[PDB]
Amino acid sequence: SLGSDADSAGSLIQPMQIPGIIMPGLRRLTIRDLLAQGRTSSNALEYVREEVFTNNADVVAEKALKPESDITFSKQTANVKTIAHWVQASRQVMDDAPMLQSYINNRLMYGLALKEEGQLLNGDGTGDNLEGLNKVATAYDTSLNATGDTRADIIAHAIYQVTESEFSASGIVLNPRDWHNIALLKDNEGRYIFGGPQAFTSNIMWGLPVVPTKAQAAGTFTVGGFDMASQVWDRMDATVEVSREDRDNFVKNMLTILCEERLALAHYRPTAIIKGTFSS
Amino acid sequence: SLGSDADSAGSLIQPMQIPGIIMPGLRRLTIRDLLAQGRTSSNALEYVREEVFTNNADVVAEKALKPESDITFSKQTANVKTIAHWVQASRQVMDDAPMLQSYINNRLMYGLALKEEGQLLNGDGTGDNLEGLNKVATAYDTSLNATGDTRADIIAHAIYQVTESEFSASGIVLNPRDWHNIALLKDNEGRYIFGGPQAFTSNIMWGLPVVPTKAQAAGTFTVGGFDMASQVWDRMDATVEVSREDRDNFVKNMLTILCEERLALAHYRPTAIIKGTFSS
Amino acid sequence: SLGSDADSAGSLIQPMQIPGIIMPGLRRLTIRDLLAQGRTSSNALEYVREEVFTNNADVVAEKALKPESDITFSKQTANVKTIAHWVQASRQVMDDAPMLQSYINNRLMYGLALKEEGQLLNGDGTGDNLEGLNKVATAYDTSLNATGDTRADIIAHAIYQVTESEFSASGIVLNPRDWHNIALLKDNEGRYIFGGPQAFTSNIMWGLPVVPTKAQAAGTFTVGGFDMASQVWDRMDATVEVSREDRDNFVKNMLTILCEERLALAHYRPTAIIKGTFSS
Amino acid sequence: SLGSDADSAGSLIQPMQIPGIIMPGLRRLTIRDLLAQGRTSSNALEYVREEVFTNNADVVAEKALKPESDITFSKQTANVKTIAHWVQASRQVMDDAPMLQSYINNRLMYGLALKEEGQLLNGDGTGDNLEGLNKVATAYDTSLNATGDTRADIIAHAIYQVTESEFSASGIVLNPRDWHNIALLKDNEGRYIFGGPQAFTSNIMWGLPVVPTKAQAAGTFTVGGFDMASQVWDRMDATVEVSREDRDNFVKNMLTILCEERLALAHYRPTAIIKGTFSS
Amino acid sequence: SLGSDADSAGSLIQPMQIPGIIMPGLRRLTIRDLLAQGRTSSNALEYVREEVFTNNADVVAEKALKPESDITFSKQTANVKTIAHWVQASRQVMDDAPMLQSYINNRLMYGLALKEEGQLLNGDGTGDNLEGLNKVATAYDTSLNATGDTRADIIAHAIYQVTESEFSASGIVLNPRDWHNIALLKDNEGRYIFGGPQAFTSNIMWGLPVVPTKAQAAGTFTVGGFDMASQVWDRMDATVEVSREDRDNFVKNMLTILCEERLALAHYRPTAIIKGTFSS
Amino acid sequence: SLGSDADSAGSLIQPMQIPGIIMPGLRRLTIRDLLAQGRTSSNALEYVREEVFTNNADVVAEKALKPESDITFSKQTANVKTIAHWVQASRQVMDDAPMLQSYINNRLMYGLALKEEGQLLNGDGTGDNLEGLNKVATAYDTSLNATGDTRADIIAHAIYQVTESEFSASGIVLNPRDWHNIALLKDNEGRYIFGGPQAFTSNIMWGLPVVPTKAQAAGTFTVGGFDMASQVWDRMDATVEVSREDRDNFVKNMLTILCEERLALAHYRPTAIIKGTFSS
Amino acid sequence: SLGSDADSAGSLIQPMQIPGIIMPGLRRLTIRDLLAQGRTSSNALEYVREEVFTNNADVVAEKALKPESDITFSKQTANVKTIAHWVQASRQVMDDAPMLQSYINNRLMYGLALKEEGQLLNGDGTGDNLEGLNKVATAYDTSLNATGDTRADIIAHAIYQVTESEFSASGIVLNPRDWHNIALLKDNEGRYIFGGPQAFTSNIMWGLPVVPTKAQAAGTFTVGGFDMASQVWDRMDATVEVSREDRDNFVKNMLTILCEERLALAHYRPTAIIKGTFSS
Repeated sequence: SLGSDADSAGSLIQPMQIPGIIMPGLRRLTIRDLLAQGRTSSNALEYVREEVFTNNADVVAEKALKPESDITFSKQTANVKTIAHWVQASRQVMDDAPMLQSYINNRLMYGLALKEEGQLLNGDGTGDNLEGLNKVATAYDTSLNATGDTRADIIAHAIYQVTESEFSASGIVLNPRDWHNIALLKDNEGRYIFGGPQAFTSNIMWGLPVVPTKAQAAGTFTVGGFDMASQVWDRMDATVEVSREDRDNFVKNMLTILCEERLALAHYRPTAIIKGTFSS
Repeated sequence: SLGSDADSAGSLIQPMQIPGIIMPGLRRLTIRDLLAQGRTSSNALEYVREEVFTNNADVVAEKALKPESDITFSKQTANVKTIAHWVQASRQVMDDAPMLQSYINNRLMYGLALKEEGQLLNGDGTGDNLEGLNKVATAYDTSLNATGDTRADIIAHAIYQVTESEFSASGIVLNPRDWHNIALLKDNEGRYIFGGPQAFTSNIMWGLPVVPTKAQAAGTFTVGGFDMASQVWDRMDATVEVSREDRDNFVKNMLTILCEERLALAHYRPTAIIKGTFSS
Repeated sequence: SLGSDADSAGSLIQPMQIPGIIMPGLRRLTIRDLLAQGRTSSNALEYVREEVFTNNADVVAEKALKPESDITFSKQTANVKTIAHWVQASRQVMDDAPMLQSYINNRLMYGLALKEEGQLLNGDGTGDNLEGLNKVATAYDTSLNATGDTRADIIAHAIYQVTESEFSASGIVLNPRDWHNIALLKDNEGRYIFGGPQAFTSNIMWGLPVVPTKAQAAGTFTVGGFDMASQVWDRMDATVEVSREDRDNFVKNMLTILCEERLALAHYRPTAIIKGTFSS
Repeated sequence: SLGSDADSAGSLIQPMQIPGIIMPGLRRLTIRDLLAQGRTSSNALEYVREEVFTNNADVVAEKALKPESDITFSKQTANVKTIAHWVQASRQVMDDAPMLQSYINNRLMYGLALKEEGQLLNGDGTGDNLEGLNKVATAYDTSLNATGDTRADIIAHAIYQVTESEFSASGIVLNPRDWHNIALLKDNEGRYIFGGPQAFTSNIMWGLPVVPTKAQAAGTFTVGGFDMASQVWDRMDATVEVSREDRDNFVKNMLTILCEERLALAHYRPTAIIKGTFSS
Repeated sequence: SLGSDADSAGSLIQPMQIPGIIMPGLRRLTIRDLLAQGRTSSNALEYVREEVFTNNADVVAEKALKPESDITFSKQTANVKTIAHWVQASRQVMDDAPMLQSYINNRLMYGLALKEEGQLLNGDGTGDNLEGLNKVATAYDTSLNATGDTRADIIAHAIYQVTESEFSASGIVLNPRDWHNIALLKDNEGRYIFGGPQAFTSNIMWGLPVVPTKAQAAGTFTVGGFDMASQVWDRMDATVEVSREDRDNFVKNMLTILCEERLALAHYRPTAIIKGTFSS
Repeated sequence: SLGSDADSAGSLIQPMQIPGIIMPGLRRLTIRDLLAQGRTSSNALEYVREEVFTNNADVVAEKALKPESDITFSKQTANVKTIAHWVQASRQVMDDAPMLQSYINNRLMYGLALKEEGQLLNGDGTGDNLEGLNKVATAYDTSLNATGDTRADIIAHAIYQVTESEFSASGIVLNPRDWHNIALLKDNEGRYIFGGPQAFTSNIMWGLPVVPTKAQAAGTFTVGGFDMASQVWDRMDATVEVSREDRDNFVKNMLTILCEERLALAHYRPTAIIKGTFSS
Repeated sequence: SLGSDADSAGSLIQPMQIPGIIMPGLRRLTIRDLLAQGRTSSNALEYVREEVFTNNADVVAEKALKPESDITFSKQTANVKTIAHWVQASRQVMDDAPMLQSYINNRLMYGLALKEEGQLLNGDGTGDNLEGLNKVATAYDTSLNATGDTRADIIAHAIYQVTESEFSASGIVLNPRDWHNIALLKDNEGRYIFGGPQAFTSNIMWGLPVVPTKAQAAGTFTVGGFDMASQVWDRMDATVEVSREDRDNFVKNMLTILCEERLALAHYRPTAIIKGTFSS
């Protein structure tokens, strides 16, 4: 028996080396992928919506006057904004460690997109910040909560609230921590509602997929029909430029690495998104 | 590694653009699909039912006069009512925002059908309105409720009360919220009667399908043999027409978009439908 | 987006009309199907049972006198009865509504077969009534019950009592409502013995099929080896004839629709049928 | 949509009547099929067993007289017996009811076969009777029972006792009642050890088939390696004959119907069968 | 229906008779099939083991002395022993009972193989006895037990101890009685860990198969990597010979039947086998 | 019956021979295959990482001073060490037992790789030892534990702590014993969290695979995204050489078998690995 | 003169032998001969009796309303019984005397016919007995007797009493002794009431036939309209059969000669039959 074991022949086999050094854990991006995408070449977008189906169809006697029914504009603007950050590094460093620039690029790129998510989800609405899902969204109906509901019951309640818009939800966006505490949810007997110790249940709650992003604030939840409520409009892709003469660089032996991007977040159907807060 | 991060290869990929400037949640229609569907070309339907088999068969003494039995009857008329509504729009608005028209169409269409459901289920009966399932239905028998029954037990009792009329139940029409509370029903141990935390149980209770529409008033439940109890008779399919000369219009630079439909709801066997209320 | 809803092109689509108008809940017939069936051309049946094959076969010595045997014991009589009813209808009504006849038939045919079930199960022996399963039945053995048996436990004991006859139980004839309150039977911990809340357990208890007929009195249960214990003898198949001359019909423009049949229920092995009462 | 209801065409369908009048519950014969079967044509069988391989092989000192061994032994005789019974019936009854003839056959037949089971299992062993599994069997070992064993725990111990013989058990012969009460065994949680409410567990305990026969006295159990511990020897298959002239008969307008069979039950290894009592 | 049970035509059918009288339960041989087998034509076997690959490879400073390694050690001898027994029967018996010949063979064969298994497992090591698994085996490590371990927990600890020899375990050899007590192991709630009343769990514990042989002393357990720790060396396959002239045989009309076999049991890696005692 | 006992047909069956004279359980290697591999040809590796992206981007008022950000950096070194051992065997042994050499090689190889794993995981990081996963790793956050968490809960928390780095966990490295004691984890009812007695649960906890290596000291647990947090750099594949003239061999008829290897363990992202202790 | 008396050719003629004994046997009518006779292939008879025919036919003036009439029954059952007896005779005797069997046949039949008459008249109507003429009869009307009138006068009165049934009297059934006396009845002077010895007829009184049977209890008399009011139904004509193997016959050289007959008797009008007692 001549095997690939250590104490056999394994020694004759050389592990394949993977070029270069790798970097901390890279957060997996999401929010963006939940939305509809498309690009533009303008500084802003304009779409138009109707500003109620009154269905009185009913039973009518003979010779009688039948019922009258009815059906029910405003222009909405969505602006493009700019996201970016830059790094200043010495001319020395940069020349002495070649691959350093290559790295700083990949890093600013990511870092940018990271903060990009930030806006798309928790977009303040103040000054320039984008109007993000969580702001636009119609507030959760505290009314639905009932004496003795699990956090899961709420997400459920929320999935419903979306129905009052007349569209179905497409996903649940909880904070990774909250998601965990929900999965390890137990019954009065001490059994796991989602999964006996063997393995964590999948990322599916109430028929919908679950997106656990750190982007989502701890203790805050978002449910909606993303793929049909908002759309991200890219004006300018993420890019990186470098300047030797920026400000007082030439005279300080300094470089400036810049990374920017231009977006626009549109919100067609707000009624299709809901922001809530576990109250415990 | 060649990744999708911005600082890597992400750039090579174009986000997909979602047309439009931000439609609300579109409610899923039902009820109508539970009923038998026919089609007519009259302004009313007439059918005949026995008001009645009076079976007096019994035992008879010798030399005695035997019992007289009888079979019937009454004629029932089902009128064809008309449901519709219209919208008026500026000649200008319509010209300046092209897609606005096709949008208004799809909305009146839906709106119509939405109020249509409204009749079919909770059809008032007043003058011109239709008479709907919930009105025609026979009341739930409070006597079947037993000390300590789960809401589930009730719907069960209900499915039975349909049997007392001698017909098979077809489905259960609960309110989305009520349905939820029923699913998360537990046993004295803490276990889920319908489905452990892994996934919500399917929409099937006591062997019958479960239709959860917001149409069904919160706290109210309807069980019956729909596919055989009532029937919907279509006279004229829902349609959309547009007039630029309608009265004022021409001289006011206005358009009128109209949407109408012609139905008739017939209720053959009311004993086959049941409406009740959970006592909370 | 050119869709199928109202707002779009739905209007162009014509719902298919189901010709005809829809009848109340039709009960599912049984019992009769649990019994052996046969023909006859008499007004009563006479059968013989051992209390007779007198089988004296045995062991015989050499030159010895062999044993004598015989074949026939009790003689039992089962009379043939007559079930029927008629409906008198107008000649005009019958010609003005083509399918009214076809309907009246399936309606009498049914009603007849319905009271037929009635006899077969809860017979009587009184004059013209048939002697049915529940009358012939052997009393349930109260000695089998034990401190703390559930209803189920009883039907179980019952399925056993049928063994003493040395025949296999065939099915369990409970009352629809009892079956229900049996399935929802829980344990000391509160979870459902038959089906949890997922879905109703099938109609199968202790390995045998369960027959729930409203015919079976509430609170009464019948277990037995039906396919072996009794047999239904048909003298005249349920039929329907019509007379335009009956009485003063010819001269009043009336029709008489008659529906009758001639049965006879024989009970060979009563030890094979058990009747009992749930003491709540 | 016309079907087999009483409302549609299920009227044109007349049930098929099963020829002739009925038969009580016919029990399932079993004990026999557990045993080894074979035919003969003799007064009795003789077989030889060791009382005896006397193996004295052992350790031997140097230059000493080695051990003497032997192979045999005793001759065991197993006699053939005769089982039968007859029934006499009047020439009239027989001529008046044509099928009474064939019925008395099927009954004497079954009846014979029934008492056959009787011997095979609980055979007295006295006088002319047969020695049955239960008589020959080695008694259960009370010492195996432990504080708080279930009835199941016992049959388990029983299956082991069969190992002390050095052969594998073949099946478990319990009383229908005892079986039932075992199958419904629960845990301190209220769960069903053999099968949750959905279906009765199959007739298999501790890896062996289970035969529930009324033949087995209530409260008594039999576990053994039937398939090769005992063997049934058939000399004459069950037969039915009829005499018109037996003694009186001709002159008394009588018939004699006889049914006999010839067996022989051999018990090769008794240490292979166990008979015990659930003491509670 | 014309069936082949008792009451119907069953009688026309004659069971087939198996000629001759029959055997006690036959234990199922096992321990042999666990070890590696091989042929030989010697008086004994010799093998060499390290007490050794002394590998000192290491890290070495510059211009420093490399480390010296070596390969080997001890010589181990395994002797070939002889197992057998004979039986003598009369010439007459043997000629008068045909099948006695073959029967006696199969018995001596099995018998031999039985005591063979005996050596393999509990081989004394004394004088002529073989040296078996349980003797060589390294003692269980009492330090692995922990307050409140089930018997199962121990066998687990056991399987691990095998790993401290850097080898995988092959199976678990328990006593049929102990195996039983382990399967019926319960939790603090009263539920069965492997069991659950429906049926006994399979013969698999902690990922390894379980061999339940009576050969294993009650209360003693053996876990190891058999297929790689010891080997059985067959010098002479079990054989049966017969002699008519053996000593004063010819002159006594006697026969002598002999059965012998030649084995050798080698134990390569003892650290791969473990023997323990449940202490309670 | 024709069985395979001794005295039947067992004789026709030839036992399979295990070639050779008596290998112990061969341990399964792992730790290595979890890391990224690549080869080098130097005595050390140098890589550079950010010590820190201090991102201060924020919202800025009109005509107000903007925020200054920075990016770091540190040069990290990783030396390559040497692992090896040797064995010394007699010229005679080696010549008299041909296959001995082959065996010794496969053994040194294995033994080497065994200790190799030892470094990769628990690498002291001290003198000449490698810096192992466990030394580099960031300590488990004791603050995540909550009143009444099971060991399982902890690894769960741990799997989370990896997220704070922004990378996904790759697997869980527990000690074989600890893994066991986790699987047999019970709830407050005594039920098995991972798997009822039927069968052991798969080696998957919280969605991640589980690696049970004896290398991991009992009581210690490691979780991280190995596949890209560290990388193994091979300088010299494990090899085996032989010298006849080493030291004073030639003059002692001795041989020296040497087995060495050259490694280097690089640790890019420590924040992606976590070490902790169960405090029971 | 060739004549047919002894002395001439009378010898040429052989008397015809009456085949069968009814040998003794009086020449008289039988209670049978008086009744109506029929045949049936059944176990019993189901006839109907009239219990009212209101005939208002009359003369009618023209232009005048004519008279209305009306017609109005009871169901009766009459079982078939069996009369028989047998004789055991020597096979030798039966072969040696040929004429002997011929006699025994006729004689056994004659004897049967006597007891037949017995049942037909004094038939108990009880268990196996027939329902005879006397059991049904309406009692004689004492109110018809006149001051001092002969036994004759009474029978005459009875003949009248019949009339009130609407049937004519058919015959008289007296006891032999009684009839003998009634015949020799004289007046106060000596003239015979009947007819002098001149032209004496036979069994004919009051123009009716007379059956003188020892069956008719002394002092009792039966008069009715036999030829129509009641009739005998034969199921099996008197028959003789012989058995050579009857029970222990074959082995004793014996023959068994059986003679049976089976009939039934129905009475359509009791009021047409009258029984009374001579008060003297």
